[PDB]
Amino acid sequence: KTVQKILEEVRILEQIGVSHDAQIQELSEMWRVNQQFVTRLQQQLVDIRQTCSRPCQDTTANKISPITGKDCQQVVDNGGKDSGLYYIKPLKAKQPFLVFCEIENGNGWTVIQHRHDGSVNFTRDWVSYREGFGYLAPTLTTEFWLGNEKIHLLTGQQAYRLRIDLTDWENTHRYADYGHFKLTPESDEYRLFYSMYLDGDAGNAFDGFDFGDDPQDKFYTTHLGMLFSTPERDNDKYEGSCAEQDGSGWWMNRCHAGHLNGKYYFGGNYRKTDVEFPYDDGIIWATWHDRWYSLKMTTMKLLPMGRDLSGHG
Amino acid sequence: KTVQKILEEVRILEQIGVSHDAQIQELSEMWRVNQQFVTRLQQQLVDIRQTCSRPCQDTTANKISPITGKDCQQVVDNGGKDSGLYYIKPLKAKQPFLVFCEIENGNGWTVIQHRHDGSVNFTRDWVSYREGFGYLAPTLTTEFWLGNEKIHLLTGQQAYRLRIDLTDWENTHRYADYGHFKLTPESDEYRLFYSMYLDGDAGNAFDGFDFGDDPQDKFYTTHLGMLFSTPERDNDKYEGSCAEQDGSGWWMNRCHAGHLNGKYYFGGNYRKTDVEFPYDDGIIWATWHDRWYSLKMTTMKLLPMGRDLSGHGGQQQ
Amino acid sequence: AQKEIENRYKEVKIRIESTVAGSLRSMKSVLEHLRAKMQRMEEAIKTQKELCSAPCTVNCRVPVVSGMHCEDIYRNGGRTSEAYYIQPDLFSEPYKVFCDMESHGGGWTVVQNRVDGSSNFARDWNTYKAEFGNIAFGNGKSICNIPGEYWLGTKTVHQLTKQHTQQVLFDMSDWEGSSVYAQYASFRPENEAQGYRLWVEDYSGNAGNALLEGATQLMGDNRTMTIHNGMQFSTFDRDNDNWNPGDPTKHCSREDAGGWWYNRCHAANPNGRYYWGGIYTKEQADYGTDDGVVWMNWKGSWYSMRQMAMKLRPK
Amino acid sequence: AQKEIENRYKEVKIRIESTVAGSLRSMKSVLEHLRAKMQRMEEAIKTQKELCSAPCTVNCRVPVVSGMHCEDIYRNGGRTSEAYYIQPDLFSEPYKVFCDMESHGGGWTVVQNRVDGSSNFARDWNTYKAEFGNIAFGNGKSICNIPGEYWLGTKTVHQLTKQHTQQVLFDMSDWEGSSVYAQYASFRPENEAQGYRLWVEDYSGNAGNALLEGATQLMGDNRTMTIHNGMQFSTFDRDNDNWNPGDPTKHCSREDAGGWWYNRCHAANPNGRYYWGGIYTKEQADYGTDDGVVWMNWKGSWYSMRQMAMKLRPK
Amino acid sequence: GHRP
Amino acid sequence: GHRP
Amino acid sequence: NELEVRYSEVLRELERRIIHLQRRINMQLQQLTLLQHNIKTQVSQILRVEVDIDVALRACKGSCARYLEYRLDKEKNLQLEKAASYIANLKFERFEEVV
Amino acid sequence: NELEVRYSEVLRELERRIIHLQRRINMQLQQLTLLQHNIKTQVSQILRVEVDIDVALRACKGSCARYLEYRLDKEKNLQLEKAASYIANLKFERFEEVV
Ligand SMILES: *[C@@H]1O[C@H](CO)[C@@H](O[C@H]2O[C@H](CO)[C@@H](O)[C@H](O)[C@H]2NC(C)=O)[C@H](O)[C@H]1NC(C)=O
Ligand SMILES: CC(=O)N[C@@H]1[C@@H](O)[C@H](O)[C@@H](CO)O[C@@H]1O
Ligand SMILES: CC(=O)N[C@@H]1[C@@H](O)[C@H](O)[C@@H](CO)O[C@@H]1O
Ligand SMILES: CC(=O)N[C@@H]1[C@@H](O)[C@H](O)[C@@H](CO)O[C@@H]1O
Ligand SMILES: *[C@@H]1O[C@H](CO)[C@@H](O)[C@H](O)[C@H]1NC(C)=O
Ligand SMILES: OC[C@H]1O[C@H](O)[C@@H](O)[C@@H](O)[C@@H]1O
Ligand SMILES: [Ca+2]
Ligand SMILES: [Ca+2]
Ligand SMILES: [Ca+2]
Ligand SMILES: [Ca+2]
Repeated sequence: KTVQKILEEVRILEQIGVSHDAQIQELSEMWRVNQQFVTRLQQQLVDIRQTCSRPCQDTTANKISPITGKDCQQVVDNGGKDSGLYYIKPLKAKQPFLVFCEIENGNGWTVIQHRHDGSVNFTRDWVSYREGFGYLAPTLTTEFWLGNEKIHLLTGQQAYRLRIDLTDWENTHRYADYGHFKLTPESDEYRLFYSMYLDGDAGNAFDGFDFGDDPQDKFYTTHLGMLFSTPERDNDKYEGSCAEQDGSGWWMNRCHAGHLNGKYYFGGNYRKTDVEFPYDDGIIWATWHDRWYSLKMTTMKLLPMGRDLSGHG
Repeated sequence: KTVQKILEEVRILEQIGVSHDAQIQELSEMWRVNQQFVTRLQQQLVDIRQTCSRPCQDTTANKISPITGKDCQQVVDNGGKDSGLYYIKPLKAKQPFLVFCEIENGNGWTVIQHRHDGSVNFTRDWVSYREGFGYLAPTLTTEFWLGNEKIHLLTGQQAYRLRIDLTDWENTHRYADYGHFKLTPESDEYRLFYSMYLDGDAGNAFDGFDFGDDPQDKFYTTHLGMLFSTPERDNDKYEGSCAEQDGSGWWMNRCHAGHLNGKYYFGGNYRKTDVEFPYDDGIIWATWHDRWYSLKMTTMKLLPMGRDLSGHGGQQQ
Repeated sequence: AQKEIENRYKEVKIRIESTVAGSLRSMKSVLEHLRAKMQRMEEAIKTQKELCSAPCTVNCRVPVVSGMHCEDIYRNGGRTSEAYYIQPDLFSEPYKVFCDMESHGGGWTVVQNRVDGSSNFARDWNTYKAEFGNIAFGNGKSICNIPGEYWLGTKTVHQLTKQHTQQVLFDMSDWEGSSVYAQYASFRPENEAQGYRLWVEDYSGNAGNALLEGATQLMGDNRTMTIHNGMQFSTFDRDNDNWNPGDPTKHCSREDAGGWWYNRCHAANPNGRYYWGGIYTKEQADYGTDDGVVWMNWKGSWYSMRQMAMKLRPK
Repeated sequence: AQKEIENRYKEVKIRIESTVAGSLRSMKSVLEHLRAKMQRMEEAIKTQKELCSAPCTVNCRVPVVSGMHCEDIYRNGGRTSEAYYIQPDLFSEPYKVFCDMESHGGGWTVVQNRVDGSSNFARDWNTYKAEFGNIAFGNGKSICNIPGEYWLGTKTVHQLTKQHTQQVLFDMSDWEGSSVYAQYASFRPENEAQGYRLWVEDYSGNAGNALLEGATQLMGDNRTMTIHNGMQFSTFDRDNDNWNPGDPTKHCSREDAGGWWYNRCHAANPNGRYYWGGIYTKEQADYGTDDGVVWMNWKGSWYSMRQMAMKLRPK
Repeated sequence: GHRP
Repeated sequence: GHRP
Repeated sequence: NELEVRYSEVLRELERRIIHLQRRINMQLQQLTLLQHNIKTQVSQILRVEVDIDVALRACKGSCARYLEYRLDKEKNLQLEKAASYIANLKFERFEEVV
Repeated sequence: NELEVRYSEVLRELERRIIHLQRRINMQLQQLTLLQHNIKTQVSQILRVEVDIDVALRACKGSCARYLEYRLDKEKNLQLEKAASYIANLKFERFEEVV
């Protein structure tokens, strides 16, 4: 009972000390594996850290061709094959600019304006209209106004044929053409000018359109010769500001027969329902729809007068 | 340390046990030895039982001769050589008796009385004096009185010469003789009788002795013919009892001139100093010493008258 | 005989259990616990590794309006803050840059910008000179008005100020809805040959003149050695700091994780590690230093801004 | 286990220290004591043996007075008690006998007498017939008045009573100053041819009619078988008792150590072993019987008289 | 003492 | 952060 | 002197087996004192990578097609650290052992 | 059992040594019992003999020239003889003594 346990207890601590010495070997192995783990993980860091150093690719910027020219045509004349963004430098242009070139059967249509989904507020000031605003992209599904100054430089460089492509909500595409299109320098505001309506199944809304509401409709809506006006700069032939009424710079006369910078009303055609007041600001082109039918798409492209079926009559 | 002690303890308990196994043997040895001791004593017991079964030897009785006779003389005549005790059977004697025989130059002196050291009270009654008393032995150094009846039978058988041997304290031995000595039968008391004073350098105290105190001394002290008297039987010729006065049976007359049965006074001679009264009881024999000188030794022997002396008478012309 | 063995057993029974037994608990718990922390980490890295099979891309459109500076863009109608194209040098192509048209009057050309650790700033000298990062991300439509993390190249910045001195403005925001400024009326760095040495002037704002005053919370020479003004740019692989010019061990850029006008290190440290949540500890820092988007003059050394940016403007 | 041992060992140290070393010790003492007892005895024997080189002797004189009986001696002046010579038969020599002249009127011829174990009484038939022992010892002077131990021969006793019937008288004394008597008015034994058969008559005294009444302390046949009257003399070598006349194992004389008128043994047993001090036990008796100078009617069976004697007288 |  |  | 020394052996050869078993239980202490500090460092190293990886992955938001995201917290780690760090009781021992 | 073997067997080596002390004690009480019955019948014999001798020696007074006198003594021996026998604790005899 005395030295009886004094021999057995030994068997215990002399035993526990082997179980106590079994877990120690068990830990050093568990810890050793961890040192490995931490290392195999200290490298994965050095790896992922490198793989994640590269920035994103600016695809849009990656689709801006290196080709150039006086305008989009010269661009095609220099290798331009597909429609997209390119830098062009008109003659007196001091700094080449980005523009969207539309390339057809070998033609460099240099886009001036485009309407697409009323996502760009076109109610901008003068300086804003002369500098440009809106967005350019690789597909022309963005809205913008290149800029009055550029447009001036571009057009006063050669003889350009302006084309207007309108599109209704039923998705119909008609067009209008104007030769020798151009704008006078900011000196004389940015007056509109062209030789004549060259052709088009969209109707000459520029020379004017009769409405029957007054005696001088075709005169009250003739854009030819009209200066450029914007919300804060009335240059129209109307006591008030047609620019401020419709809220969007444009060549205003006794207002308009063709307004492509008007407010973008979604759906078929906006109306004067519940007459809050007249105002037919919307994107219209009389000769193809009442002044109460804002168009879905719009584009004003320029092409050197010296091109196409010029000799085919 | 118990676990360690429960051991030493056992180392010890083993050592002990073993010794106990030795001590146990030491006891069996001890027992066997003893059991042998008991045997040895068993034997000694039977041995001693035997050795101590015999009785003392009665030497005195062993010195009593087988020889006999009418008297001590016949005894000598039958082989008796040395002086001692013998049985003798006088004629009319109905039962032989023991007596001390003194044997000289071929003579059988048969002793009747003897005084030796006053160790035997002689103041005895009649029957006591007729039967006898005192002690006998192989040497005659014992006192006694054979017996009046025997003495009678013995003396009336033949003619006997009585001899008296006295001895003083200076150790002198004189003697007196009387012929035909005898005593009458108890019928006539035990009267004294003899023919005459045969001889002797001791003096005839029997026929009487003059004292000068009275006119008839030799008559007042003549024993011849005197009857026997004892303290309780006055047969003397005296108003009183000379027997009772001296206190000892004897042939009293007007008392005595010769009294051998008197009181035994040690030392030279007794006296009447500081006169308490007369009384001269002592052992005296006037004709050889004042009645106030008790003798040291005494003996009254008998011998057949038909014996003694010599002669040489030649023819002559 | 009954004590020592069954007495020292009442203490040898203290090691084995009461002590040495309750230890192999955490000992074994921690280790299996760590094998977990690492099990779910080797997963994270191996997962994103996958998701990175394809790089990211910004397909956003491009503003028609443009100019030399962003200021120029503002003057031209660009009034929204978003990615624009500018061309300050006519002999150099136009480049995308993020314009801040709202803060302090707009016209601010963002030269550096932190806002989520979306870009690594621990880049070499060549990289910091050329530029790196994303100017902006697609807002969903296709207008890049969501600023990203980038460092318009130092060389561009240099040319920007060489053409004509600029004014810089630092906009930082903590992880708690607070925001401070710090602009210098004059900003200009010398050419590369001179390590693009920084040169600012005239502080003002509420963040703290960290550039030419050093971290005010430091005293004496300690303070002065955190002044960035007049310092040279230093990077991962190019020590130009004022810290033991001979000892290559004393590299303010190695520790502090960014290319910056380190001077015996710093008071301000945009371009540093983007710690999440603001506070971080010396224990977490890769080199135990105060690396991180620091601006001591405002939150001290151990707080990483949630937003930090450098902006340039002319006059 | 341990205590299992502490138990076993416990109960052993006991036995070994007590139960054994105890018996062991107080045994070597008894054995040792016994030995010394034997030596004291062996020496006491060697001493007596040595002093028996020469027999004893009585040189005492002989009384002049004599007669047939002691009674006769008394009538002749023999008045002192001492050794005398008598001659009851004129055709037989006179023999020494001890006369008691003092007790009950004197004239008593002692025929048997105990007073010190000075004589062996375990004697054969021839010896008891002839006589044995010492009549008397020298008183110092030369007078044999100191009675000794003896048995005047039975044959003499017989002749004594044949001549003319006697009266017997037993005088006994205990070892305590007390003394009783027991005499029968008529005593007479038949001749040898008849085993000297005893014949007493008319008890009286204070010792107890042991002879013709047996030991009164016995009842029924037990009593009657201790009556000596009419019995025959039996000795060491001659069984004539009334105890199993055929079985030689039933010998009242062998056990009881004396020649006596044993009848299926006894009530009275003078002639028996002379035990010193009176009391003796069955354990001491040579045959476990009541041998010894017994007179049951007075002191029972286990007490040996200090003095016992048989005396005869005529009328 | 008697006997058995 | 400055340096020692 | 029989079982006496035989027993006196099973004691000295048990007075050592205890001092021997003391060694092990003292050796496992030095070991556990280390295993304790190693876990103290590994636990530190692991936390470092934890944050480096955190900072790194965030770099991918601006570099990969799809952006992950990463967690971070737990004190059950900043506690079980100081726990296993203080159980340094793997230092106890005995000075009497010495001759 | 490295160190349980010796011990426990040295323990079953004590009993093999103590349980014998038993078989030994038993023998000791075998002899002690018999030695008891002998003292029993020697104290009796010697006693008888002594009286037989006291009785005989006394006989010599009337047989030998010189007589001494044997003197008995104490019965104190009968007391002692009594323990020696009465103390019969000797019977005692266990059983597990055997196998
Ligand atoms: C189109 O842009 C104009 C801003 O140029 C927005 O109109 C603000 O301008 C109105 C026109 O002058 C004013 O009447 C408002 O006071 C002014 N509002 C504010 C808050 O400044 C107009 O909302 C824009 N249209 C759309 C569809 O966004
Ligand atoms: C009744 C009686 O007195 N007779 C006795 C008896 O008592 C005794 O037990 C026996 C012993 O031997 O002797 C006699 O038989
Ligand atoms: C002990 C007792 O007093 N009884 C006695 C017995 O001893 C004896 O043996 C028997 C006669 O044979 O008589 C009685 O039975
Ligand atoms: C001015 C000064 O006291 N020097 C500081 C010191 O306080 C600080 O502890 C040390 C560690 O960062 O840096 C500097 O040496
Ligand atoms: C002598 O004997 C008688 C008896 O007969 C007695 O009276 C007297 O006392 C005796 N004398 C002495 C001295 O004993
Ligand atoms: O120089 C003094 C010295 O004091 C302590 O030991 C620590 O703070 C060191 O870092 C410091 O260098
Ligand atoms: Ca007007
Ligand atoms: Ca007279
Ligand atoms: Ca340095
Ligand atoms: Ca018989």
